[PDB]
Amino acid sequence: SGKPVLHYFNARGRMECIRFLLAAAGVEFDEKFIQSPEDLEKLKKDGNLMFDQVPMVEIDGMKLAQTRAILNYIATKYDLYGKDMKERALIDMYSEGILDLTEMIMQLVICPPDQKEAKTALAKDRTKNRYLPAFEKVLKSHGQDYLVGNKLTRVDIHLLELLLYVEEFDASLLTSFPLLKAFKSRISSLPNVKKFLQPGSQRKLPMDAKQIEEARKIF
Amino acid sequence: SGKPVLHYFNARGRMECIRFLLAAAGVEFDEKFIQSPEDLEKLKKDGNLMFDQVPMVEIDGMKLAQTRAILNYIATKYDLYGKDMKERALIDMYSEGILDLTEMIMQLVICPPDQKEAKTALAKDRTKNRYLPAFEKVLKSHGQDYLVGNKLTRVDIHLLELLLYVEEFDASLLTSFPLLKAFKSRISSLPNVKKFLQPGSQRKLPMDAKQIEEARKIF
Ligand SMILES: N[C@@H](CCC(=O)N[C@@H](CS(=O)(=O)O)C(=O)NCC(=O)O)C(=O)O
Ligand SMILES: N[C@@H](CCC(=O)N[C@@H](CS(=O)(=O)O)C(=O)NCC(=O)O)C(=O)O
Repeated sequence: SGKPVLHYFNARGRMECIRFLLAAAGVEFDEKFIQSPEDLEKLKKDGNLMFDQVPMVEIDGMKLAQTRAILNYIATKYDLYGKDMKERALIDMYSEGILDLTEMIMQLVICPPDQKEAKTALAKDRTKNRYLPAFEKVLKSHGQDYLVGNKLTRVDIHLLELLLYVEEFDASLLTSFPLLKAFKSRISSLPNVKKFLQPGSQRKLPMDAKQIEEARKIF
Repeated sequence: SGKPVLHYFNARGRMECIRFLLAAAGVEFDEKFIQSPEDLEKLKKDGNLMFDQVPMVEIDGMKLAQTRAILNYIATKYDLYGKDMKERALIDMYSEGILDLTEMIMQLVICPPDQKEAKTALAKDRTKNRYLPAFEKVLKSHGQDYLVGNKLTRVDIHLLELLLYVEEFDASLLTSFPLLKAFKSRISSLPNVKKFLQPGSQRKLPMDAKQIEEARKIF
């Protein structure tokens, strides 16, 4: 089989979603954490990062970089990419909006302190008046347990991850989304997911303060 | 067949790549240009933008939003997405780095004037010391006319588009990349592409000044 090698900083960043996807597929993986600028330079020196950047996953003989390229690949091979040409349109259109808000939130602990409060208000607004209603809409439309195809797919995992971050951001934002709430429980309960959520796994912690400082050396 | 409907501002923005892809596939499309905040509000009011945003293409009965979702869909249906599960890894990993630099350049005519010169220097550096060598590497590795699978795919089109923007940015940056140069000629010469490049097509003009101002009302 071969255990994929993920290269990244000891942080969620962009690799987090990849970690989540792999674990959900029940595929064990090895990681090499970039801990020093040296590590990174050495990494680049090897000529294995197509654009001198990470994420980069060694898998099936490829040195696949680019978050979406990696995820996309993993999704197909582990049948987490739906049944056909239209389901993926849905999955695709559902994952990107999920990526959007994710970044939106990320920014919060990265922006000029002078403007945090305002960005946060926007993020909350967006979260509850744009994103959540959208996904909730999707669930309410078919009443089935999975977002697409009534079969587990990558967005289900992606949605879970986002919901977990929204819960870390402002938990009250999720209290008016029943099906989403229920969804979170369901997906979280999946054996693979549960294991990953259990402490002692490759899931990385949220950043800020402690992590903000460590970023101020390499990330 | 049905002619897809693309909703967007009268600008390249994020839809440009979609326009390029469609034309390359020889698929005619209709567009409804967002010309007034009203237009946009009305557009949103209809409840057809999953996240209240555009790009959004009506196609095959879907109101598909999300740039990458749309492109991805178009690529598969018009067989511009390679032969298999590994070629797309390549295509994927090649399109995103192409999207990266694109945005990088975009920023130039959007950043605080105080810092343009510096960002531009970085963009030029990146262009010629990171991106171009990468794609050039890909071409030099197999000597065939297409980047992947020796068959025309979406990245070929995406690469062309980027090269055209790099040519608009700083043409001298392309003079040390033979195969890229040749590639540009080849792809540009493709009947579908040529037509699109010919004036009087749906290809949008670059922004700034004239366009900067018009953005200051809606975009
Ligand atoms: N589009 C890339 C972005 C990757 C990226 O920006 N990588 C950064 C690090 S981080 O922002 O993700 O932390 C990097 O490797 N930068 C190092 C370099 O470019 O030399 C992706 O999604 O994979
Ligand atoms: N991730 C989306 C981004 C789309 C986006 O940001 N759309 C903006 C307009 S633009 O930045 O592309 O010009 C929008 O519709 N904003 C209106 C709104 O959000 O209400 C995509 O790639 O499709």
